[PDB]
Amino acid sequence: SVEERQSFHDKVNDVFKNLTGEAGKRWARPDEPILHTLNDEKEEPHIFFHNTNYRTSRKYINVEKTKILREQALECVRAAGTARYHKCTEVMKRLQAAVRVASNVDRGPLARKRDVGFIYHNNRLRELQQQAAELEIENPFPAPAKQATGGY
Amino acid sequence: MFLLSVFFPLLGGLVNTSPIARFLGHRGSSIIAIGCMVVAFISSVVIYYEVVFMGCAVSVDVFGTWFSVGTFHAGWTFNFDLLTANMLFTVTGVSMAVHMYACDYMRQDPHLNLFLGYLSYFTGFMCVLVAADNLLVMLVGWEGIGVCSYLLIGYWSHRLSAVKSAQKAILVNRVSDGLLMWGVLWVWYHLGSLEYDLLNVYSASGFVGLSILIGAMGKSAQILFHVWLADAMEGPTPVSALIHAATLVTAGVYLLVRLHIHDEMFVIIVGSLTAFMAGVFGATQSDLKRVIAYSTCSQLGYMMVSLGLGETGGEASMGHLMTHASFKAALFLAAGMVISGNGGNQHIARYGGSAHSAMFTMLTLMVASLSLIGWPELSGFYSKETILNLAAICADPIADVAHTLLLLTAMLTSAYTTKLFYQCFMVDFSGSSVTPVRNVLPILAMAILLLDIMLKVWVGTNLLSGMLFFLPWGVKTLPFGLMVAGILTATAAVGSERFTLIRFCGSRWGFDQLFARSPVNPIFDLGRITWAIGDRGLLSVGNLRA
Amino acid sequence: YPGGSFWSEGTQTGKNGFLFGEVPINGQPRKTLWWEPYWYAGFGGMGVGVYLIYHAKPLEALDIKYWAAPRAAKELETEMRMLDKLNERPDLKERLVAVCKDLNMIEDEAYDLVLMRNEYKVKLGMHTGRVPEDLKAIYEELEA
Amino acid sequence: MFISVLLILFALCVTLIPEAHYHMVRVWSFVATIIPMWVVTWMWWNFDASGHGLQMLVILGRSHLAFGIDGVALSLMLLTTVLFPICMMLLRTVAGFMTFILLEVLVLSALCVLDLLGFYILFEASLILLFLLIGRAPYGSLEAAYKIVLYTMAGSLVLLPTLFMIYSECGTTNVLYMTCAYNHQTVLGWGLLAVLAVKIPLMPVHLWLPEAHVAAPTAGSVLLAGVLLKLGGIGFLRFMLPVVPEFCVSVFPLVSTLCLVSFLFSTLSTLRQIDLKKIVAYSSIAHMSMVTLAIFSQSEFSAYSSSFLMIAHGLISPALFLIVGILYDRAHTKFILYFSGLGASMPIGSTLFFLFTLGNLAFPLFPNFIAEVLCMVSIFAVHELLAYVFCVCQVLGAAYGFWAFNRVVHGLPRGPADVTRTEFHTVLPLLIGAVWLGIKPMA
Amino acid sequence: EAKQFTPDGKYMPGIFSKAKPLDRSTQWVHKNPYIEAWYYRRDHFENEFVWNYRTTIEALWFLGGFTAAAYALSVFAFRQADRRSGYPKRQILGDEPAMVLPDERQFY
Ligand SMILES: CCCCCCCCCCCCCCCCCC(=O)O[C@@H](COC(=O)CCCCCCCCCCCCCCC)COP(=O)(O)OCC[N+](C)(C)C
Ligand SMILES: CCCCCCCCCCCCCCCCCCCC(=O)O[C@H](COC(=O)CCCCCCCCCCCCCC)COP(=O)(O)OCCN
Repeated sequence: SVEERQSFHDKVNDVFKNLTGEAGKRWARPDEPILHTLNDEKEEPHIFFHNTNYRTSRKYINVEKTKILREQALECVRAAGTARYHKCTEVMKRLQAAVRVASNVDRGPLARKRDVGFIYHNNRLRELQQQAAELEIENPFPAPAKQATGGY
Repeated sequence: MFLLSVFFPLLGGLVNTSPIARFLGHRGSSIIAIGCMVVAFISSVVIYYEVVFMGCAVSVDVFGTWFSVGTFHAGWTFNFDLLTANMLFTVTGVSMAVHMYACDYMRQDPHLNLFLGYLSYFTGFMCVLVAADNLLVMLVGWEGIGVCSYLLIGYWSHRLSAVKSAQKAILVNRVSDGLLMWGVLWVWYHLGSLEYDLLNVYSASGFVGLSILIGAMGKSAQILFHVWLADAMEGPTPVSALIHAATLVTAGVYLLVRLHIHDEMFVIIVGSLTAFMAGVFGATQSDLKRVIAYSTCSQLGYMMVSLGLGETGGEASMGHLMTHASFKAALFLAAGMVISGNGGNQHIARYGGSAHSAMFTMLTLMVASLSLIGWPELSGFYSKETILNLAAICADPIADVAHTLLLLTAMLTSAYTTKLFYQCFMVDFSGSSVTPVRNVLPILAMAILLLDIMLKVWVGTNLLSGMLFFLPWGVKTLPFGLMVAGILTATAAVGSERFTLIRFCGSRWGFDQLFARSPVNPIFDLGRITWAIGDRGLLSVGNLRA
Repeated sequence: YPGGSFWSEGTQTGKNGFLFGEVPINGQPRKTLWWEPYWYAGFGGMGVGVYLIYHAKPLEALDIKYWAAPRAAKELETEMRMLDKLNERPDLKERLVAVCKDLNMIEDEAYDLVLMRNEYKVKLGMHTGRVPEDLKAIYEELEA
Repeated sequence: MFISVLLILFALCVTLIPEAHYHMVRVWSFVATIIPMWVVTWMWWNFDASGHGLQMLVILGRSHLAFGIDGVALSLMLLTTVLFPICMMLLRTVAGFMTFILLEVLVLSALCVLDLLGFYILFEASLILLFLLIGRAPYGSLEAAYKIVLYTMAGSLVLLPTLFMIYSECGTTNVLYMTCAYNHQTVLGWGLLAVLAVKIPLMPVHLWLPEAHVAAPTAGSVLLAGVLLKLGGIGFLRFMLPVVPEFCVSVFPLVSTLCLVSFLFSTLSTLRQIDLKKIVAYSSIAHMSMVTLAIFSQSEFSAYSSSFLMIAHGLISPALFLIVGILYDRAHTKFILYFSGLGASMPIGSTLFFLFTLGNLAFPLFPNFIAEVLCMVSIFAVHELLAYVFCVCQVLGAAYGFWAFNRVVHGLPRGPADVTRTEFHTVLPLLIGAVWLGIKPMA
Repeated sequence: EAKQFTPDGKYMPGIFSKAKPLDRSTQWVHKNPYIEAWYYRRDHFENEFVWNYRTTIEALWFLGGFTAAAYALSVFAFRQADRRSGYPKRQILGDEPAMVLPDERQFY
């Protein structure tokens, strides 16, 4: 109801008014988001700015994860030499998965979903091959690949 | 020693173009340039022996991170592996002799130290190109050699045709640079990194190999992009030697060999068509430098087909690049000496005899010409025969036509190279200027490249030399017969009466004339429409008279 | 060559042109233009200030990527062994793939779901019930 | 705030200096723009990059006019405070000093305002100053001044009722509460598109720029190209994208086709230009079209790449205007047919012209290269063809750039002598900024 | 052979002097009348616009034609991006009520 929404707004305003934090902690780098059942979180501005700060933190952390994994994968591949085809597939897979998470989470309203492994493409090729088998016509598409890159 | 192969020619260019050179003059700047190339060549020799023979690659973080926004991460990092060591040895060794030649060839130029600094910058950006471990530092090298090629082609700026040749090289390469940039975007988007060691592609989205192939066709001057290469003869002879041997034209082939993400049908068709086209183009030219330019285009076609054949074909492609640089630079330096001995004339109808040149210039032209035509047990014999035999056993039916085109091209090459020797020395004299050059510096510059030609026979480029791909004696010894056929035809000096074919080929199939009006004049006219009819017309809002 | 050799003296003394078109008057030192002290003070104090911003600010204060680099490393440490255990447990993997199907993800995106346990949508969806209740349990036995 | 009042009051004291003390007038007006550069550098020192998005806030009660700093505003403010003393070195009268001082106050306060009505009040209070600057009596053009003022007024008058519509809808024009309320986004989105598509030159409302940016003096051209176009971009990034995002998604095909046709048609027009200043003036439209499409992609790190392209353009194109201004000041023409062989007669000026030509064409070791790569990463992530259109048309930019350079720099040597110390030091901060931001921009 | 500086600096204007002083306008170009006329005409080329046959035809096929091509390409790219992101059909301007703005709390 309107009364319950109003009392919740008053509680949120009181909490964010009397808020403090010290000892090496930055406010606007919060540890946890504020969990809510609100229709349109922008109904409560303090919760919206808090979760905005948390989401900014997560995007930058995922970028950093991608860089650490890329350094590790470079070390593996350069040490392995010509044996890199069977030695460093797993670390390449983990780097590609981290890049996928760094791009596809909180992506914006317009960008398409990024597949670093050609994994959506080969999954679609599998499903289209299966559909063309039941359709009992020739497949106009390529057959799906087992792996497309050095990772996936 | 590893960073001395890349930094130090750039340092020589920085010294010879800055106001430090105001205190050295021509005499001091020549010393600075030659020493700054000798040090880089010594460093590249050490790198070559460590990486090629003992197999220990070296990765250097040079200047930290360049730029890193989101997951797009470009770093100032080098990696010195087998291909990089091969390219560095080739580039620095050719550029040292070209610097030693240019310090005497351009002696009477008024701005000599500026020319030497431009040569050093061009060499250094080539070293940056091949030493890079990711795509963006490679693009630094790509556009750096493009800019230095513009500065060196249009060096004699008071001549309008030289200025227009430099602008043409920039624009033709800018089309392929755009396609290469879009391909880099595809590669990074669907693999997640820019470093070469993390770019292992089994099955990609087609636009990747096509757009990277177009970007390589621009720099390596393949079909429908070769038009800038012939006009780049407006620059001085050291510029042409360094463009056609070690820098610029070998960069696209290096990029395709490094990445190995092409689709072989396009690569084989483009390479074989380029080889046949440049073979028939060079057979019908009379400008001494234009024949050598078209032979460069033809050999780049051979290397393109080879890297289409496979991984072994990619190794053979790199091997032919490495052996081609030495005798091509030697051919250009000998041609420059012949031109200077004949009063600046470049037409082969006004040569003849053995008075306008030194004994060493004639020996250099003879030995480099014999390596180019695949004379047995010289340097080009091993690499060219390897590519030809690999093309004779490919299981792709497309490679059947490509092999025939390559054999016809081999006969044409032995025709026009023998014609270049025959017109220059064997016929009676038909010039009027005899001023033969016998200075120490250009003779030593030629002797170094002949030593590298001997070195390629004695020590191979890779392990393919001596491997036997099992072919019958008829298939194996046919290119020798095609070489002999070219030699016999060119020394007989015979011609045909089909003058319309002669003038269709000699005018180089009309590519420049057709390009002068199929994109160029329409671009000008569409600009007229967008300005006059749009900005001044349809969108213009007038005044209210009162 | 002058003197008959490459190794002789040079042949030019004096000004080789005039820098900025400035010619010395009566041998006097060049008079300082009106803007020069203020230009050098202003732009030099901007350049030194930009240098000190890049080289003397605390790293977390200079760029947020230095705040997140140590926090990504520990999360990656506790995620690499989760991914190691997932490669050894087929029952946990098939339960993760079931949760991936519920979240409109494909089977190859199983590694992605482990790597996004701290995301805003996953925490809020565990709170709201859009996320399946089993995913928290799978995270619990993959961390254990 | 107290500092800003002190800086304004120190700047306004130029009028009270008696005109017979020429040296004092020059030194005072130059120092009055040097000081805000130091203050904005200090603001960059004070900024916490791991803290909140909005820092150093101040709000002046119930008068609107609320202020705050984010990254885009801070980079643009640093660029403006660099550009204004160079403008001070190119003027000779107290009227010019006072017009540029008032313009600096208005630009600096507009770049960091957080109120839409405050943005409206602060920005187009510069209209009459631009009219007097462009239509100056002996050497300006009144037609150009009328065009720029009337186009800007038309766009602002479209915005003003929609501004007041959201103000009556929610109760405030503060952007922090406008972004959290429910508003009719189509109407306000059309008003904001109307202002910012005139400020950024987007076709068809772009015809004021070729007249105004050429008829202006060299200082006016430096200001108009390097600063005032970017107020449309910061308008997009600060006000329109946060407050009307549903509109910003729904208008994307229209904004996309406007950006594509602006890029292509303005590049095609630049090739037929015969005036050097008109050549430099057209090239800015294509760069701003790439900026606008990168802002509207909203895809990877779109605010970052688009702000970086705004900074790279704001460094490179004022230097080209400075070189054209030197040629015009000491040869009295801007016509290409009167210039040839400038390499032999101005070697330093031609070297600077070549370096800034390469920078304008987004070659590496210049900040435009990094900028265009990241902008095309942001564009590519929506669709590959929208990136391909900009990629394949790179020959068209290089054609006009190298054709203009080759026509004026090579050939028979005719034209003025090389640059003075003052002209070299007008150019020099832009070159140092370009070398830094193109080699090691970040740490 | 003018003298615009004293031996200790001190610029002199030479207002009443016979010798011509070197100054800012020393290298101003001598104007060619036909070049000035051509640049004036190109500066005022909007007076030469006329709705004849060629103007109308080229303004239709190139200006309107490429504008329509770019609008079609933009809509194509928008729809393909929404399909490759797991979205339904989305509401552009004049497209009936539909989905705009995906929710971050939702898995697509
Ligand atoms: C939208 C982000 C802003 C980026 C805009 C592009 C800037 C252009 C140049 C790129 C330089 C990158 C600098 C990175 C480190 C500097 C500090 C920093 O972190 O940047 C600041 C802002 O950076 C700046 O202001 C950079 C100034 C660049 C302007 C340079 C041009 C002016 C110089 C002209 C030439 C002077 C030469 C004088 C010498 C003679 C904040 O940005 P973010 O890290 O994104 O903010 C974090 C977000 N949050 C708080 C929510 C967590
Ligand atoms: C108009 C165009 C002109 C073109 C010019 C040539 C083409 C240039 C193309 C690339 C330009 C890149 C220049 C980068 C400048 C410095 C960037 C790094 C700044 C910095 O603090 O880094 C440290 C500086 O180290 C060092 O710098 C090394 C320490 C000193 C020892 C060597 C001294 C240099 C000798 C160079 C000779 C001449 C070479 C000419 C290029 C290295 O450490 P890091 O923080 O990155 O840590 C990682 C590894 N430790």
